[PDB]
Amino acid sequence: TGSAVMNYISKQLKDIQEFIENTKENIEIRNKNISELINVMINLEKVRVKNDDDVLTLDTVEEMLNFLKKKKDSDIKKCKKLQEEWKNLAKMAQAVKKDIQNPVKTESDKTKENIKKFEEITLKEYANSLKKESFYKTGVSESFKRIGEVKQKVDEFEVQLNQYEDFARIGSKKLMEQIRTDVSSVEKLWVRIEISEKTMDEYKKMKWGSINSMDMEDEIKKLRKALTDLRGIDKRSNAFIGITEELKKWATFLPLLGELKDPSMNSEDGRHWKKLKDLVKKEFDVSQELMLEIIWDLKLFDYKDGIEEITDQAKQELKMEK
Amino acid sequence: NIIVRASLMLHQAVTQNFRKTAINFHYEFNLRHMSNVFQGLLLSDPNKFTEPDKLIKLWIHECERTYGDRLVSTDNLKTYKENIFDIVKKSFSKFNFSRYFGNNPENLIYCNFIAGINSDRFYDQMPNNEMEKHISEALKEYNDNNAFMGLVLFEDAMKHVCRICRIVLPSSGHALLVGVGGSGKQSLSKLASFIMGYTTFSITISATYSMVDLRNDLQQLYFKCGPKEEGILFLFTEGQITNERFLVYINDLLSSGEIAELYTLDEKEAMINQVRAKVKGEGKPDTRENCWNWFIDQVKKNLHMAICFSPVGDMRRRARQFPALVNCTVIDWFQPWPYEALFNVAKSFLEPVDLGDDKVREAVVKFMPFSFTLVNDLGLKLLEQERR
Amino acid sequence: TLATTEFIKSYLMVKHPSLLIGNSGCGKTQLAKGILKEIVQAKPENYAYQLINFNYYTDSTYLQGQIEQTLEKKAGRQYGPPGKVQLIYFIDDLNM
Ligand SMILES: Nc1ncnc2c1ncn2[C@@H]1O[C@H](COP(=O)(O)OP(=O)(O)O)[C@@H](O)[C@H]1O
Ligand SMILES: Nc1ncnc2c1ncn2[C@@H]1O[C@H](COP(=O)(O)OP(=O)(O)O)[C@@H](O)[C@H]1O
Ligand SMILES: [Mg+2]
Ligand SMILES: [Mg+2]
Repeated sequence: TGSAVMNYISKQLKDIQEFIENTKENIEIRNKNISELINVMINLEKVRVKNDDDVLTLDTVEEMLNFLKKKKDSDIKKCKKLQEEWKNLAKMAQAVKKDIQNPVKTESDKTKENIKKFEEITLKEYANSLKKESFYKTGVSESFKRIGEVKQKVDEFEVQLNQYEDFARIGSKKLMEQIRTDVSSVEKLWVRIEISEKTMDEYKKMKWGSINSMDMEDEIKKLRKALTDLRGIDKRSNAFIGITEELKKWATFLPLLGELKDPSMNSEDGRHWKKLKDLVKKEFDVSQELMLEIIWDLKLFDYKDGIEEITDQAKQELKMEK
Repeated sequence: NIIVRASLMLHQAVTQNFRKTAINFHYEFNLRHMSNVFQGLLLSDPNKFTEPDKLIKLWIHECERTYGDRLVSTDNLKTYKENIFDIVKKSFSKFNFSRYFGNNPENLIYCNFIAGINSDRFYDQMPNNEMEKHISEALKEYNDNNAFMGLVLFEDAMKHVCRICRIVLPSSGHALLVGVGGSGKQSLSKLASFIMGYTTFSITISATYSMVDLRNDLQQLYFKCGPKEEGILFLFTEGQITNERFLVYINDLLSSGEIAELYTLDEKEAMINQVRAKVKGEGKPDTRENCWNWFIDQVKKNLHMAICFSPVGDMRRRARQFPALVNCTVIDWFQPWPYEALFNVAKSFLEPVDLGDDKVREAVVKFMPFSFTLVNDLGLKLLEQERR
Repeated sequence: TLATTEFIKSYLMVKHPSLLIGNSGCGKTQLAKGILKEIVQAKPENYAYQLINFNYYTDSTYLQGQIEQTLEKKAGRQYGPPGKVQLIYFIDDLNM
């Protein structure tokens, strides 16, 4: 497996001679080319990468030669001739590399225009994010699709900028990181609001007392703290501030609802419960078991202090009655 | 064998250096204190200790947590630390332990948790860096499922958490926490419980609370840690004791897993029937009162006690009246809050307040501890003079 | 231990009580508890054991409870131990 290694080396020398002939035809085509000058510069860079690999292959050929001579005197004369053919190809490549260097300078200037377009692509994605978080309505699941489509359009802009940077061979990279961190934070806010909306919907279908006030408060209180834990877009916007006020309304609603579910009113019988409904001055229903949805649309926040007085009276009345 | 020579030499030093008195009753170092040091080396799982030098560092930690750190003063702790270092020097050579016994040393701690609450629990050295991170993280999981704890975390408090989490790791092991007023121990124990995975239990104090109501709760508490086999921490304060005879039932639970006049004849037999299913699962084919002697061993494994006594009043008397409360349990005295603790506390509470400027802000957080420490000094200067 | 253990055993086979003094160290309870298991392991029919710790609030009436808890009428001779076999009692913290 040393004489077999010398035979495989001789076959690799024949392959490099044909690869050199192909590299020469590729050099003439780039010479004929110089849009079109930028594509020629890209093919010139790949040929310059192939040329350094060929310069290393020519040295390896000359070593595989000297190995044969000491092992096959004739095989040493063959790969020494291969190194001689590699030097003649390296001379014609340096002439093409000079003309390529003139076009590469013109390409490097156009690279700065590609970097400026990337900066304009990054600023637009920053503004569109401000318009996505607002879009107010129940298209929160749908806005995730509009966000993801934006993330794909940014990711396409990143791959285009990563391709432009390879052609030229910091700030464009930092902007990409900042958008990705904004997208991740936006998505976390959409997931949390959707969970909180689901919990509000689940509570909304409870019995008159199945909620039990304190049990509702604990989940919201945990949810409200765990909302502030997330630090995406530094809150503000519109859609975010609105739901924190909706949660806060929901949070302030339960202690009042707890008084309406307290045993002093649960007793019913007397007209003391009907007097509570007369402050609201609205259409009301009395159900031992029914949806808390109606309670939230009954406007218990309105006539708050009036209700709070009737709750305290009703309690004092029960305690003596008992 | 060197550890066993080392642990003996340590016992001979401390028993000479610290003599028992009517005050500092606990200073008496019985055998069973020595026994708790070697209980900590068993908690050490194999494969997690490749290095020989390291197994000594674990024993050193364990000595301090066991029958160290039960000293009224910081001056006694300084003499105790010196006594070990010189015994550690003579016994162990070719192994350096400088910078773990020097003035201003590096804190060393060994808990079941290192990689965090979430990951697997192997008993090994925790780095001081991850300590601040992991106790903080562990609070957030408590601030989810439990009522908001509202504690400020300072180096000494994190030490106290880990220290309790050791004391409640072994089966028979029970905790006794001695703190002046607002020391920490009552809520620190509720945190410790949750890190270990044990759900905290505390008796509800009432005006109409009888012996039969306590005895009823103790049965339900046994039932949670017995057949159901869930780990249940038991938190007990001076406020929770209305009658002296309640503290009787407690002292029996610390002494052994068996309590007198807890279970009736029927309930005992009814419990043995439930356990009979388990011992067949364990693969010990016994259908006799050996099954009951397995139950109390399983109960005393999954029922730990965290008792919360004030130093000044109603301790020396109760310690004399019940030996179990101080003997059976591993006590950890709480010293006053250090300057480094007070500064961290003051800054958290004053963080929302404006305090005018940014230099002022820095001086006002500096003042709080400086004002507390010199009032505490004047309090001892006053005490010396007028007996105030 | 081996010396002291051998005596307490030989004493309980002659129905002569013993008493274990210690400065809360050297495992008085566990040595005694260990001995009582070794005797019960040998002859589980003849000798049974029951460990009664003494609290600060243990009276005569309370003690009668623990004695009445493990007894019989035993067809005359008044109170007799169950199984017609010699029940060992144990007492811890007799000082208090
Ligand atoms: N508002 C509060 N002020 C002080 N400590 C509080 C407060 N809320 C909860 N705690 C908790 O109470 C624990 C111990 O307080 P306390 O029971 O008064 O002391 P001790 O346990 O020493 O008797 C502290 O660890 C702290 O976390
Ligand atoms: N060889 C041994 N046999 C039994 N217990 C032992 C032995 N060596 C050490 N011990 C320990 O001695 C400890 C001391 O208990 P003991 O002195 O009986 O307590 P008390 O005097 O308070 O009743 C026990 O907890 C036990 O683990
Ligand atoms: Mg307190
Ligand atoms: Mg004992």
